[PDB]
Amino acid sequence: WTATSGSCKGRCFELQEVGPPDCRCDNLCKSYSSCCHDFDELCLKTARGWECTKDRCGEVRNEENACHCSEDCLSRGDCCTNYQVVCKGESHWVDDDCEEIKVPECPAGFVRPPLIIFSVDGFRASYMKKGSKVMPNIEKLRSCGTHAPYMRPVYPTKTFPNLYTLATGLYPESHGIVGNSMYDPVFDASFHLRGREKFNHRWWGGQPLWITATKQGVRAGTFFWSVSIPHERRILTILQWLSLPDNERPSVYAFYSEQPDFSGHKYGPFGPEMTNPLREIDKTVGQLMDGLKQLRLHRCVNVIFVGDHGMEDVTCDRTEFLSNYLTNVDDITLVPGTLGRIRAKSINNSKYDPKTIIAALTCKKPDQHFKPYMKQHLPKRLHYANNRRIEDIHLLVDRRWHVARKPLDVYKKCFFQGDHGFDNKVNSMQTVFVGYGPTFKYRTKVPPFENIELYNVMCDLLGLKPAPNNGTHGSLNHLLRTNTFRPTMPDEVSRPNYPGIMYLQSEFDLGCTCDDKVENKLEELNKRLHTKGSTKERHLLYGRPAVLYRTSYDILYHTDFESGYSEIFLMPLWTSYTISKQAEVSSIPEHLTNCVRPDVRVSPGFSQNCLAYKNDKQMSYGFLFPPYLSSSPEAKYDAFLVTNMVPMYPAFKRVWAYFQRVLVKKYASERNGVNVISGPIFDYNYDGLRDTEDEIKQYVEGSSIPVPTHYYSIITSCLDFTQPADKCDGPLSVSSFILPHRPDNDESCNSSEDESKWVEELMKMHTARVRDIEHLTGLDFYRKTSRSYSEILTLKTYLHTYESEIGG
Ligand SMILES: *[C@@H]1O[C@H](CO)[C@@H](O[C@@H]2O[C@H](CO)[C@@H](O[C@@H]3O[C@H](CO[C@H]4O[C@H](CO)[C@@H](O)[C@H](O[C@H]5O[C@H](CO)[C@@H](O)[C@H](O)[C@@H]5O[C@H]5O[C@H](CO)[C@@H](O)[C@H](O)[C@@H]5O)[C@@H]4O)[C@@H](O)[C@H](O[C@H]4O[C@H](CO)[C@@H](O)[C@H](O)[C@@H]4O[C@H]4O[C@H](CO)[C@@H](O)[C@H](O)[C@@H]4O)[C@@H]3O)[C@H](O)[C@H]2NC(C)=O)[C@H](O)[C@H]1NC(C)=O
Ligand SMILES: O=C(OCc1ccc(OC(F)(F)F)cc1)N1C[C@@H]2CN(C(=O)c3ccc4[nH]nnc4c3)C[C@H]2C1
Ligand SMILES: [Ca+2]
Ligand SMILES: [Ca+2]
Ligand SMILES: [Cl-]
Ligand SMILES: [Cl-]
Ligand SMILES: [Cl-]
Ligand SMILES: [Cl-]
Ligand code: NA
Ligand SMILES: [Zn+2]
Repeated sequence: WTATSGSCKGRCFELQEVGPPDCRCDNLCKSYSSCCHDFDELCLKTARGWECTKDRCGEVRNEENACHCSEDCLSRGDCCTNYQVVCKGESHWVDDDCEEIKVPECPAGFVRPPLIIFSVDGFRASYMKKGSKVMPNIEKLRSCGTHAPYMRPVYPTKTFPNLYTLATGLYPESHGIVGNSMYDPVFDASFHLRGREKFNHRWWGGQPLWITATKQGVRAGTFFWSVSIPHERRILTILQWLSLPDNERPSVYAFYSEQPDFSGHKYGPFGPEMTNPLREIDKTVGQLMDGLKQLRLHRCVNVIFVGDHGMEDVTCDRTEFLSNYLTNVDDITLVPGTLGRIRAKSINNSKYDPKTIIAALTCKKPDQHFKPYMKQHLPKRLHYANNRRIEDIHLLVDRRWHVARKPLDVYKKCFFQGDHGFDNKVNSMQTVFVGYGPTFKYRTKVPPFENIELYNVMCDLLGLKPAPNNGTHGSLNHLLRTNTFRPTMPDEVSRPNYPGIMYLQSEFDLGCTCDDKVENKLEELNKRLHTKGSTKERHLLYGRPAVLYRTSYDILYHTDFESGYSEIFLMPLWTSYTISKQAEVSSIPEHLTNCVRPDVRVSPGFSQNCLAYKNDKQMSYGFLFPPYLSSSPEAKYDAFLVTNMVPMYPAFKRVWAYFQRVLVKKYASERNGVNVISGPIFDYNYDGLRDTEDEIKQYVEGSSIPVPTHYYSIITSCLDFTQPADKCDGPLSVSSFILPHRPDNDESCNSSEDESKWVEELMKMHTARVRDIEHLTGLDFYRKTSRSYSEILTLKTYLHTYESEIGG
């Protein structure tokens, strides 16, 4: 209950929220039904519209006007945005040439360039090119400022998860907003779009920019705008705030447009009805820049024009129903649409079983338009698992489709022609980023980047220290003229041992055999050199990875590869090797098929054993450096050392063998040599972070050999591929993956076919950033290159997406 008897008289859009129940006059009062009786009358004036006309010039101030064209309006800070154009013969901002903004040109008493975030809902990246004829103001921001061809949103590509990721720098799994609709089983509470539950603070985790700014003494305008406040009034309110006295005036502001998303849902992303909403957005940008120009702020403010996600063509006919798959359809709750999330309808149902729900949903129809996953098996690049609000069973829905529980849900709850929410690597879900202002670069294009990185830069723009977040601070320094953040590489925590030969063959009792007893300081001085690091510069191109946690490990050198071998996990953390364009693929000789060899540098006590693998009927083993790529028959024996072996399910060995035997050489051919770093990942609590030894849930039977949940590889070459990967003088090019180590290939519906028809598609789906691997392994890569550290941070956040080029 609000006592709405006070007045908004001189308090319209006041910046401090007054507490219940004195009545409110802010942009949130509508939402709370708490506005004073006279809010509409005083604060939402509309009389005469939004533009000055010639006859209004010099007019006597009438306070009933929505905005003013009288003489004192500039200093009251409430002229119509077109005032100086119509009444003082100025030009519109968009008609002015652009002129580099080398330094902030701010009125006296500004302590820093203000930041205005202009966010547009559903603005698909390709609208920048496709609607460019109708968006002159936006086009000028983009061509004169700093722009990316697109900005990658987070998954799911829904509105609240992405705006709040923009505000926090966090994955939805960490900030808590994991969908537009949620159930938190600890609170036993549901979050919905329609309602009041959603303002409750416990939903909203992390620290959004307005809080970061406030705690560090920088004032913020309101980030939230009520749907019914027109855009023109939002712009006028921001401009009026920008006229407040120094001590009251915020330094950071946000504007939010419901368009073009709102029309895109009804008409599809390129519906003919979409031109008008894009024109209208542009006219709004124009009104903002004209207003800044009248305030002498158009070369002072940094403006970010940013979207939350794109829009895809989706219609009612393209809906999959779970009632076509499950016999038990009424025992589940589905969160439906462009993603699916499934849990039991009642926790009292002891007959509920996820494994049979998943099996019933797996590769059941030839053309099935969704794929089920337990959340821990989703591609690690989605970072969508570590939150009790995310249901264990997830459905990744194909672009252009929906999932629903039953047909009745769709026709008794087409309505719509656009939607979003799909996998955040999908081209239609990509959105926009333009930065313009003194602090951004002039006429500069930057490569695509992810929206989790912006928070850090918004902090940089405002002189704020960012709260702990998922951006990689420094990876976007190339967008900025000044205020760059110059990080130092993290310090290596554990230093390696460099073991020499210390054990005899007969000290090992590993149950391993190898056909290797047929074997001149010619090729004997030579093999000692190799074991001491002599080819190390060929195979370790960017320095050894640093270990950022406390552990005990050994560096092992070989002719064809180098590894960091963990005495704690009994297998390498990393194995590094270079394959030139000219390298040749060989087969394992018949006599060597089952050969495993003890490594006389590493104690039996810190070695795996073949017995454990014999006894474990589920688990087999693979090798990290592949025997097929050995440089010579003699070198091949090194690839069978017990210290290069790793546990692998037979089903996964099909995937790994095709990668090692076919794809590595294929990449070396295409990229002019590659350097590969591969290793194991252990993430049994699915938090995207390396597991300690006591988190490991599965061991090779009867042994202490931990089973990885994933295997990674990072494949680096020269960005200028006329130079070979081992002699590259400039920027690097990388692609990486984090493959899940699963005992079946159920994820791949074509898996009974030859690996040539399905393994590469699987790998593409599990593409990753090098930074993702760093979190998961506690390693830091690329420590010794000839590149700037910021450029290396950018390379580590790179995601190879495999989508075709954005456009047509
Ligand atoms: C992306 O970036 C983010 C941000 O940097 C990374 O997330 C951080 O990861 C850290 C490691 O997981 C984690 O640190 C922990 O902090 C605990 C205190 O946490 C509270 O305080 C902070 C600070 O204000 C706050 O941010 C937290 O907010 C979380 O929880 C609230 C309420 O649920 C949410 O509103 C909010 O959205 C956020 O949720 C997310 O994080 C939590 C984990 O905290 C998840 O459970 C959620 O699903 C969601 O993902 C908190 O309010 C601190 O208590 C922890 O210390 C324990 O563990 C260590 C183990 O060594 C030990 O030393 C301690 O003694 C303690 O152990 C005891 O508790 C154990 C577990 O209960 C118990 O088993 C033991 O026996 C012990 O008794 C820990 O240090 C940090 O909170 C999050 N921060 C955020 C914002 O998410 C994220 O990792 C990055 N992602 C990637 C891939 O890089
Ligand atoms: O006023 C707002 O914006 C604050 C802001 C700005 C920049 C921000 O970014 C940053 F912090 F970085 F500046 C953060 C918050 N908002 C955002 C909210 C969206 N919404 C929906 O009902 C909704 C909308 C579109 C959908 N499509 N499909 N389902 C949908 C559901 C209410 C709106 C009010
Ligand atoms: Ca076995
Ligand atoms: Ca983990
Ligand atoms: Cl959702
Ligand atoms: Cl299989
Ligand atoms: Cl550990
Ligand atoms: Cl596109
Ligand atoms: Na399969
Ligand atoms: Zn939408």
